[PDB]
Amino acid sequence: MRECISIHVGQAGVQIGNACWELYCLEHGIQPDGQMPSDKTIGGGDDSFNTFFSETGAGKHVPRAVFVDLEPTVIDEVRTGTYRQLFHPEQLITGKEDAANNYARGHYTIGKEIIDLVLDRIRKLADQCTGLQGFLVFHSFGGGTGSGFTSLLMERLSVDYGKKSKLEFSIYPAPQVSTAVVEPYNSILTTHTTLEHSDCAFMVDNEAIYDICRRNLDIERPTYTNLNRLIGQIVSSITASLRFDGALNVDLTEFQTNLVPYPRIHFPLATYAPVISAEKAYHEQLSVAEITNACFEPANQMVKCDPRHGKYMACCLLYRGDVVPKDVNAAIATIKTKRTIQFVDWCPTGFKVGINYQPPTVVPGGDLAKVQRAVCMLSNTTAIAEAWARLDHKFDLMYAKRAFVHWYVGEGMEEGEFSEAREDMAALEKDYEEVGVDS
Amino acid sequence: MRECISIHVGQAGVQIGNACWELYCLEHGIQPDGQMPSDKTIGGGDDSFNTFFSETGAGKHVPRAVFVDLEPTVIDEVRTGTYRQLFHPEQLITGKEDAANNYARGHYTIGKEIIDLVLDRIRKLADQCTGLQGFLVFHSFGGGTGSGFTSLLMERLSVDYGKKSKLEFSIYPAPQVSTAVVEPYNSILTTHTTLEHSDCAFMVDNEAIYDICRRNLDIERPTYTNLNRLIGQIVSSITASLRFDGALNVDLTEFQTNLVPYPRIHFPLATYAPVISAEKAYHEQLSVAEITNACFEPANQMVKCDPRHGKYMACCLLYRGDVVPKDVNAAIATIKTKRTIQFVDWCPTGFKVGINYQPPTVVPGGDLAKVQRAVCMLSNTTAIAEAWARLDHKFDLMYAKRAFVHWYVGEGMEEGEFSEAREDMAALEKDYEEVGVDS
Amino acid sequence: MREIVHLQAGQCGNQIGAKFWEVISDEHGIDPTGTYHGDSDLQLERINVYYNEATGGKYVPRAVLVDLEPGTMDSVRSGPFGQIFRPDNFVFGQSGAGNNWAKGHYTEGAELVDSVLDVVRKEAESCDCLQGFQLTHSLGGGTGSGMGTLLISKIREEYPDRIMNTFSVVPSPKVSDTVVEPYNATLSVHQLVENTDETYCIDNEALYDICFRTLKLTTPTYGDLNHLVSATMSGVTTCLRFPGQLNADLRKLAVNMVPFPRLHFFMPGFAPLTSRGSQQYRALTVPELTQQMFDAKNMMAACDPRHGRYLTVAAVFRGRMSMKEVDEQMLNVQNKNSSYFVEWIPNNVKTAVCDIPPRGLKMSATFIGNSTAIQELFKRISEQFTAMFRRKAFLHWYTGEGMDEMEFTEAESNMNDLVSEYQQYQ
Amino acid sequence: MREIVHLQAGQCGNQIGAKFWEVISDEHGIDPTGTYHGDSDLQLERINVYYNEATGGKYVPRAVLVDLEPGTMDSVRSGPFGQIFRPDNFVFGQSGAGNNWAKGHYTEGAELVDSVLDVVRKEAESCDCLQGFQLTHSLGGGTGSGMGTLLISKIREEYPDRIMNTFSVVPSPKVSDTVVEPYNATLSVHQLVENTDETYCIDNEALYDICFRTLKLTTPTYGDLNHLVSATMSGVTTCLRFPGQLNADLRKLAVNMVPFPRLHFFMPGFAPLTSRGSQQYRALTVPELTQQMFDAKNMMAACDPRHGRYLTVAAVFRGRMSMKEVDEQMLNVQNKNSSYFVEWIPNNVKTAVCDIPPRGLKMSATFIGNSTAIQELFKRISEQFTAMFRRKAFLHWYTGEGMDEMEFTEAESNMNDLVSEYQQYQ
Amino acid sequence: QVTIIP
Amino acid sequence: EVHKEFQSLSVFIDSIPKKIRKQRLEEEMKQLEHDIGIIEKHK
Amino acid sequence: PPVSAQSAFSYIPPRRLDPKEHSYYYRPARTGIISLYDCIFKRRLDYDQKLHRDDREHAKSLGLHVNEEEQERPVGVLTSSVYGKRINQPIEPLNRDFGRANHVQADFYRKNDIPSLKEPGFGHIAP
Ligand SMILES: Nc1nc2c(ncn2[C@@H]2O[C@H](COP(=O)(O)OP(=O)(O)OP(=O)(O)O)[C@@H](O)[C@H]2O)c(=O)[nH]1
Ligand SMILES: Nc1nc2c(ncn2[C@@H]2O[C@H](COP(=O)(O)OP(=O)(O)OP(=O)(O)O)[C@@H](O)[C@H]2O)c(=O)[nH]1
Ligand SMILES: Nc1nc2c(ncn2[C@@H]2O[C@H](COP(=O)(O)OP(=O)(O)O)[C@@H](O)[C@H]2O)c(=O)[nH]1
Ligand SMILES: Nc1nc2c(ncn2[C@@H]2O[C@H](COP(=O)(O)OP(=O)(O)O)[C@@H](O)[C@H]2O)c(=O)[nH]1
Ligand SMILES: [Mg+2]
Ligand SMILES: [Mg+2]
Repeated sequence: MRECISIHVGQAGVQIGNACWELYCLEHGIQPDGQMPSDKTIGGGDDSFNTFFSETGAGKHVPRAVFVDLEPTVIDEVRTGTYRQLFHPEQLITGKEDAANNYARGHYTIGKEIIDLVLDRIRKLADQCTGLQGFLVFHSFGGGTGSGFTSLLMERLSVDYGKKSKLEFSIYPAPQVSTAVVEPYNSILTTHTTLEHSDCAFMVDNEAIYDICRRNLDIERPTYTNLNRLIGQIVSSITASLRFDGALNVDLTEFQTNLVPYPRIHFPLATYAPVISAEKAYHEQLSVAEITNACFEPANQMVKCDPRHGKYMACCLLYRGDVVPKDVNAAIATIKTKRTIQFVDWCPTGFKVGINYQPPTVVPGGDLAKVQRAVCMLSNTTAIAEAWARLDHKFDLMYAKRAFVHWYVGEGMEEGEFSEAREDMAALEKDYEEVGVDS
Repeated sequence: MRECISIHVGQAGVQIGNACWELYCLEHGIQPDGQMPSDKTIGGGDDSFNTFFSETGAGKHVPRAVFVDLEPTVIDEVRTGTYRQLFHPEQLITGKEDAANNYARGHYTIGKEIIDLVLDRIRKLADQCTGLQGFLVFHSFGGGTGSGFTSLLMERLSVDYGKKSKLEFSIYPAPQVSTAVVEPYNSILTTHTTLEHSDCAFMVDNEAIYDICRRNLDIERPTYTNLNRLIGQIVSSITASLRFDGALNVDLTEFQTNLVPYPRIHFPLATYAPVISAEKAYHEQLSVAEITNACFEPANQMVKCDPRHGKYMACCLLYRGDVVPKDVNAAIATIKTKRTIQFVDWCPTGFKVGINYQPPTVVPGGDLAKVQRAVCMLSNTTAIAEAWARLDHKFDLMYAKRAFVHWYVGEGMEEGEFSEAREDMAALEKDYEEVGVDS
Repeated sequence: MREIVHLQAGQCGNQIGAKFWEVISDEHGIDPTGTYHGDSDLQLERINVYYNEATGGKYVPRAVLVDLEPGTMDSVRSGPFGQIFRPDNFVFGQSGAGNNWAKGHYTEGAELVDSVLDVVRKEAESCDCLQGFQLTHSLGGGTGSGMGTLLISKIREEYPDRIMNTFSVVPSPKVSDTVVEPYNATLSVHQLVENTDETYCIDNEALYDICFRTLKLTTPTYGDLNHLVSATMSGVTTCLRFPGQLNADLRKLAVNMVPFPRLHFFMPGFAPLTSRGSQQYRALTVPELTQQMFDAKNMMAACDPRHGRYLTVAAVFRGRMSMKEVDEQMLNVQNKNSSYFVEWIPNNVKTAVCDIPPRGLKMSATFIGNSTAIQELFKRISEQFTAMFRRKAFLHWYTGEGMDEMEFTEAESNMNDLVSEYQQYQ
Repeated sequence: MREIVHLQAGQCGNQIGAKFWEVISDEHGIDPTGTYHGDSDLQLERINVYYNEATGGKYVPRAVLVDLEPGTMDSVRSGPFGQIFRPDNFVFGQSGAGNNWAKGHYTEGAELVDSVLDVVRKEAESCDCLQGFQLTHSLGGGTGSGMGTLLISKIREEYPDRIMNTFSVVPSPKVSDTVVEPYNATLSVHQLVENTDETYCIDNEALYDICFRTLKLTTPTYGDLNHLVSATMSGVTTCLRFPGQLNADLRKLAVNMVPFPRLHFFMPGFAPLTSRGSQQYRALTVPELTQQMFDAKNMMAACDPRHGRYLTVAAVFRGRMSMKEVDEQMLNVQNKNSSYFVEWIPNNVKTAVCDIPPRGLKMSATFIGNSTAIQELFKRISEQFTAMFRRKAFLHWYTGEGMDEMEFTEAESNMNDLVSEYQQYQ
Repeated sequence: QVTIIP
Repeated sequence: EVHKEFQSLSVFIDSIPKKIRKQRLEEEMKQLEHDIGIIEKHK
Repeated sequence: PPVSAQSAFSYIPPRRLDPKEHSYYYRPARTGIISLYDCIFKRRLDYDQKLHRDDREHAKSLGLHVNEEEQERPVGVLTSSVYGKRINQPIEPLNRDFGRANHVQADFYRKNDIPSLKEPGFGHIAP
């Protein structure tokens, strides 16, 4: 009776959800048609799939996600592809025309005409759930729909649902590779929403997951259909405490209390281990004392940042598979004796551990190997402000010449919000410097 | 619980290491695939392979070898050969273009690209060991990669791993036969490392093994596939007290103390006995009192020197197989009654012994015969004053007119190092005469 | 879903327009009769973008063909795909333009503009969700330039919130085929900067170098020259009709590549071009395609890219490939040539990828480029304007039809003003 | 994995290189069609060194064909293995040099230098790891020595740290087919001393005597002389494409035989060269080829080794053999011949052994010598140049094209300096 | 699905 | 065979009947590939 | 070609390889692709995940049976393949008597289950 509601907005959020919802059907032994045959263990486990699938009395299981995109050309491949029979026909909400890589179009002009369909399908979903835990929203900061249609949705979901948590998984621009051009604008304008109406925003990029697939899984040419399967494993690792039993479980309200020490410092990292191909599994053995040292090295971080320059603030370790709690505590004492891992003075205890009793499941035809355990690390740190410095450097010399502005004001905005959003991250990087210094 | 790390540098070290790892697998009964056939925990001896191998959960065995080279044309032969499955695919380190008989290319320009990946696997391998004892680094003095790369490889281990032995096995330039022409220049630059960051560096030349193959082994045309099997037996005899249990056992530190009298005298000479073919073993009996006399024959030592011109400091005889400990005792008394075997007066005792009940096992297709017992001699003599005197005369004539210098100064290595390293070997020759004279 | 209105005017456009509908009828597998014959079902899912469903399952193109001479009509209707156009969309007069801008805009074009504007209203409201406007004409003609820019002025008084996609054949220096062509050029580009959103400039001389060098054609006729324009022509709207990894619609390209309201003149390109002699020797791979797009030889306008600065670049891809190799060589070419681009705009290049490559080929790409090197295309006409205006040559054909002499002054004033903004923002 | 670029300039160097691409395609099993018809997977292991694989498994060479007379290319394309090249790499002009050095370097080649560097830039920035170049030309004419050394000067400026492997056919006293031939070599060596990593010297006279006495060939035509050179051409890089017991690339060969920056001209050779009759009467053992290796009749130049001193000697072996035999056989030769070898360099021999020979033979070897015998060749050319230059003969063609008299005096100074360098160590 | 030519 | 002939012709295109024969071989190639395509497509 | 320019020192055909005893290897030459038109036109629309350049197919020993042909030959053409040839034919059986073990770790240190505090219960037989 522990439910989760997930909202996928934009082209990025919908495209991950094709590979994201691949895994949740496979973990519980559920076909793409939407039925459960003889894969069920009777006498229990009925709440393991009640977090994500709702049982229609005919035997069909329908998911609990909302897919919104102003461009019909993405949902039309979901509506006609492999998963036409799985999703309910009213959870696939589409518009008339795309946001055209603009925050103005996605938030005022065309982002207003469809929000009454989007918000009311949430209200029809939330009444079915006996116990509502929070939101798992997937979008991209650089997009037109992702920047646009998340910003006014969070402005209106924070007054319909006051105290509910909001967990965000967004795609941030990389330092060098960048597909779109207006990305220094749409990244800056989104974050004015996230600091007030979003409790914990997990952030990743594209460059730092290309190269992880390069020398770990030995694939030289990864694809978007390879990136989204790796992100789809972490979210199923984060949610894994609600689904299954373990030594000690960490639910949604638990690890927000453990990772948010201040109202405005709530921007952590993410790390999954071990990420190997099928050929390296036979040679190198997989131990509890080894997969935890892979997480703390700078090479395995999925955001292009140097953790050594920053100073760690809080962490959380979420072990799955065959895990003995003696092994974890001996592995943590290894970490605290390293001079490369630096903590602030005000946080003597910084490590939170959760265990689960389920091994990972691999997709058929996938890249990853069958591993008998797993670990996920959710680290608050002060090295994120380095990544936001270089994107702030992009804004100042572009706004100095007033470039790309008439596409914004012509849709209904004002230029005054460009100066207001820039002064927000002036104070935010001021906050990370004021907090990370030792007392 | 006792382990050693094996690193193979250059073509000379790696191709010897191809002979080392084929000898080790046959000694424990492991196929080149890496799976023990029917010997799991029954007749096992789970410490017998522990000094060189690592057991996986499935049952595969992984060595402690880190193959590194700056050419692909040497390492790719084992990636395609019989032993593609034994090694870990990240252990096999491959460069792009060679130092190409240049110390400064493998030390200053090319080598610095790859070392951070070399040391990262040394750190990865050392954390798997419960207790680490020493290294087994194979290289040659003459070449550029074998001199340049391991010179700054040892200085990184000297500042990272403090109290660990570094057993280095070096191929020394012969007085007559020589392939490269810059070999006198490379060894002078090499020995600056060996006097500070090395603890016990065994030196072996190509010319003496040629003659042992000619008159003892009775080989008309000796081959590089036969030199390396003879070198691989000695390194399998040094570490015999770790795999096996004997009468009195010597681990790595115990023979380090009683062989090294002064901090600058750590270059012993290795010799194996008996080296016979299968033709002559019927007509020759083998006893303990005569296999040790074969060690001190002037024609059996594997370095082109005259021991009758020098005086001894310490000796170490590691007997193997069916050896009675009294027969060694009567054999030592036979040696000191010989008038030709000369010892220093400040060492009343000079002979350290060692017995093990594990007889040698010859590989199929080899030329070494099956003998009940075999003895390995490690002598620290003064006879290698002449071996360094002739090579210093090789370097002096070429440097008198500045020959082959304009390539070394092109990479950046300043000319003063040639004069700096030459006066160091001048100080090394005088250190034998400072301690070799009686009181 | 999203529908594009196609307008064709002038002698040059009407030949290209028959070659427009030659390509995408084969891409969607449409017969001259109008019946769809194909093999894949992905072509029918977006067919309302370019064709209208009619009685009996036959598709007719949504194109308006206007010319003041019936002579060009007799060629297009008697061509390969001449029987597919709607008989009611052919609107024509009887008196020729005579290569005069006055006979297309003020005297004769005023009578026929009510007939042209009525048919497009029957077509615009026939679309469900109208997206944008696609016009093709020649600046150096009489009815292509005189009546092409008249339709721009009238239509933009009706639909303000739309987008314009014009494809202009610009004058050439050595292949000048009209003595009055610098007059018809300046009197067209003066209104083009005001009431459009993107102007795609194409030159005849640059297309001859592509046929001579890259294709090595012995007889470069107009049947092959206009086909080379048609590949870039159908590549700009790739994502409106086919699925992709990163779809990009025309307004998405508009925000990316327009920094200022008057810096919106572009160039085109087509990536997979090979000769017959070197068919077996070149490799169809993304790094080889990427270098081909940024060739100075592969641009369709007679201005060298090296003598200017690239402001914003877009690259619409087709075919199946991993995304990061597209994401790598579009980043490497930015870093290795940093003096070529500008310093105040990070990420000059926009990447888009589709899922369906064209027929008869493995992969494809489409180049769209903004640059400051378009100055040499406009200064070269401005110098022709001043030398003829100071002698008042051939002005009697213009003042004799109802225009004052002062109208030539602002036309020269704005073109000096336009190239001032390119040089000021260098 | 490791790469070398090939270029062919001049009529003499083009046909020698045309024999080269026939030789290695046999050892790698490549048909003239372009398919792989071979038996061993060790040929395909390192085949990218000289070849670019096209898609579908057809292999094309990495060669650039440049000259000024397109009649030579018509013969090559009509040749046996001429169908594998790339016509986009084909560079040619319209006016012949007329065997003039000033034409190829200053008059005609300055307008063609832009097209030859753009095509070598296409094959080098598509590379993984580039070692260097192989350019074949001759010092006897105005085409091969004029712009042949111009491509050396332009590349070395823009590639600072690489290797240059040129192969120059040296002018001869008796078999001179050009009357201005000493003027071609003196101007060519001015840049060959400074701007070149190494140069192999080949003499047309020594190729005749090898074919006359050792081969006992009845008809030593030009088809056999190039095959004689091409065997040594493929022997120098067996350590790059084939696995061996003792591996040594070209830079390892470069550091071994170059003690001083101005002494890098090597005298090459081949090892199992015999007649048709005496094949039954010989024995193939490693001590046997060493007696054949050091024969003065087997050298590819008319520089007598007994009239000088050896600086550095190399020998690249092929096939299986015991490595102790190689070390003793080229150490005994220094002991039994000590006065000929230098005294201030011990261990004059560099040893290289590979494990795969050329086909049709049990094993083979390659001889590379750096001796002071070359100084007789340099003083031969400088003496013939001196007699012509003091009479102002044949300067009328060069001087009217932009040549000054100070460069010929400077070139004689640069030659006579190099002669003094070789005799300084004798 | 099948072929026919005149 | 048409491909071998077409690659066997030289690099010059200056002569009129040389150009004519190149164009005729190109047209034969286009018709040949059209024939093979309309055979292969239907199966 | 001119007959004077022709010479018979080395005439190389498009080489059909002889019976396997005549070659240096024991292998006949590969037949390869029989249709040049198929080779040119029937390329691959797909791309492989593991190879970075589609130009170089065999990037890192992709699909080469080098060791297989080495074992098919009785002796290798490479000197580096000498070492592992005769492993499948052993001379002496292994000696396993003198091998170190952990009887201390095998007997003293146990994992879990606390046998002292609980009764022997089911399935206990007196020794
Ligand atoms: N990692 C990853 N990123 C994606 C994926 N799909 C889209 N993106 C990212 O989304 C970013 C920008 O968003 P868009 O691609 O314009 O899509 P959008 O958010 O719907 O924006 P609009 O269509 O203009 O409304 C791009 O830079 C992509 O990197 C995906 O499947 N994986
Ligand atoms: N015992 C033994 N020695 C070898 C072998 N191969 C080469 N050598 C010795 O190694 C010396 C030269 O070193 P190299 O083999 O070239 O290797 P290196 O020291 O790394 O030099 P480079 O690889 O050229 O940079 C030669 O003088 C040989 O005596 C071998 O297979 N076995
Ligand atoms: N590229 C191209 N240009 C053309 C074509 N037909 C005409 N033109 C150009 O159009 C110009 C003349 O246009 P014109 O026929 O007078 O236009 P109109 O009088 O408005 O119909 C010439 O300079 C040509 O370069 C064509 O088929 N292709
Ligand atoms: N080996 C060889 N040498 C040739 C051939 N043709 C010409 N030569 C040599 O080239 C020299 C003349 O050089 P030349 O042709 O004038 O050089 P170019 O100016 O580059 O054309 C003569 O001395 C010939 O010995 C050939 O087919 N093979
Ligand atoms: Mg979108
Ligand atoms: Mg080497």
